[PDB]
Amino acid sequence: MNTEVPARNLYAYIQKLTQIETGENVTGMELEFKRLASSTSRFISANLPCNKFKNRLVNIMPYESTRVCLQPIRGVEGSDYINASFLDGYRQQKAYIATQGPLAETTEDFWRMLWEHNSTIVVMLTKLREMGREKCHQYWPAERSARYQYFVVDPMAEYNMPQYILREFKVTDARDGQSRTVRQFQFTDWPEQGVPKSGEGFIDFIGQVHKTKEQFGQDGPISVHCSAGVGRTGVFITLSIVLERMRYEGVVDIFQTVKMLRTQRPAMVQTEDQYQFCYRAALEYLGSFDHYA
Amino acid sequence: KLTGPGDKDRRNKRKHELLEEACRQGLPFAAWDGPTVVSWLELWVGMPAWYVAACRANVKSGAIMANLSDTEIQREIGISNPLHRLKLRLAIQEMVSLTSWEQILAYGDMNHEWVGNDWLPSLGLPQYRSYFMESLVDARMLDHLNKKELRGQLKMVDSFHRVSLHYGIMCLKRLNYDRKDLERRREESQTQIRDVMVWSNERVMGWVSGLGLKEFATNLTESGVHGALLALDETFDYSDLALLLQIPTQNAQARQLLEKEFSNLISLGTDR
Repeated sequence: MNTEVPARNLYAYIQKLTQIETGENVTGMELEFKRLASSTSRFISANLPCNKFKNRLVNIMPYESTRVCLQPIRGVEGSDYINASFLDGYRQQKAYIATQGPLAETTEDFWRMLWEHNSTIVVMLTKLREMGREKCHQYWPAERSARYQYFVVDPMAEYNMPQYILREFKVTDARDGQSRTVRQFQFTDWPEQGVPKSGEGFIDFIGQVHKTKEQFGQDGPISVHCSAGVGRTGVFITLSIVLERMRYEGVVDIFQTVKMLRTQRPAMVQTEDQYQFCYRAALEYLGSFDHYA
Repeated sequence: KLTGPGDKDRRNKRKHELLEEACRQGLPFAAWDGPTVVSWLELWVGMPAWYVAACRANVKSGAIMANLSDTEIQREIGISNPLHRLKLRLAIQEMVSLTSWEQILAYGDMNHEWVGNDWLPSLGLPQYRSYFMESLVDARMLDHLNKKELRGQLKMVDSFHRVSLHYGIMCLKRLNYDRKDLERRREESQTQIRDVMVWSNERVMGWVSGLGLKEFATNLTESGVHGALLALDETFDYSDLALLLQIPTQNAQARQLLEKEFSNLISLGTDR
């Protein structure tokens, strides 16, 4: 079934998905989202008893073929493991790392991950705590310098923007004194239930993050995390790819994009609501161009 | 590809016309209002959105902007990075001078993206691209970079790589920072031994290949070897080059050939 739609047909296509017709109980949207299910590598490192506490959810683990590996540490089994996956982007290979919100116990691993893989832009898609539950451990220092194993992380500055906060850090490898600047963009406008009422804030945020990568010439992957690193993180990466492809090629294929992401990390874009929001936001972005409104 | 106007282009065009009106109308920088300096900081200086937002909240005039101390720039604009502060200082000073358009409102012809994507790779120094761009180093800043910033923030520990930058900058100066002239002169020296001072690292590799030393040319990738170095550094000789080309001492014919061709290159294409 063709799910690739030219821009000018996107309004009509979405309307047809919202509708239910020809003798089925469910909407076209729900049918399409369920069709993603039928669509793979293995979970090896993630299932080692030495690594079980490193996973936020037992049923969300990286595929072996795309997992982000750490350099092993002498005598510590499992030290090469973090729950994180590479995903390709529109223009570059390994454009993203999708990962869970760090645990207290994987916080040192998280910083080593950013270091070993030259990730200097991090995207946080949750608050620390939501609905009475920890979503993410606070892995960054508040006011003074902090040491996470080999790395000294020094808070440089904090900027409050309308729908996000940017935190800048200097991270130093205490072993040899090398240092990099790391930037964290935390989106602060995702509701604790459901999806944003409008996609405009999230679209602008996507734009700002990628503008930053371009302007500062940062070639490494953007590390993106939410709770488990598949739901909101799936939305961020889906829309990052789909919005740029729509702008340069004038077509949208959200179904095949999510399918593609799920070949690189399981369960990307986890709920129908999130899936529907991808369409909704793409249509909103399309409307910022007069000849397609 | 999506065609036509839109929300973003309207917003940008309106920001630009604040800038173009102050400039063309001969309004000195000190007399610029808030929205104008904010537009200027975004479009002409090229600062990230968070500095721009800080400026909008805390800096209501060009006069204010012009008289900020270093510690006040850090506080009112939020600029921690010493090289980002350098960028602003030089930008302000340039703007004050020009407002007291011929000044190119096609800003960014030699901004930090040109330095990063175009110029540093042409010097055989593409491995420094990310550090220069993260410090927003534009052409205007290059001659002002002090030894501490080069060593630390810009990660240029290698003394040869720093010498390579130096002669790259000397070339820019001699060309009066005329990007078009640099490009023209590289195009008109592609196929002859002429104007070696302007040659890219790629062109130098092309020259080595043309000698019959093609299997060694690739070794000059990230070496910092470029024409302005060959033309302006009197200490750089054929044996220095042979080493960077990684020609084995056993390949004596290749080394003799390089010696003779290098002599020819300097004699015919430089003033050494």
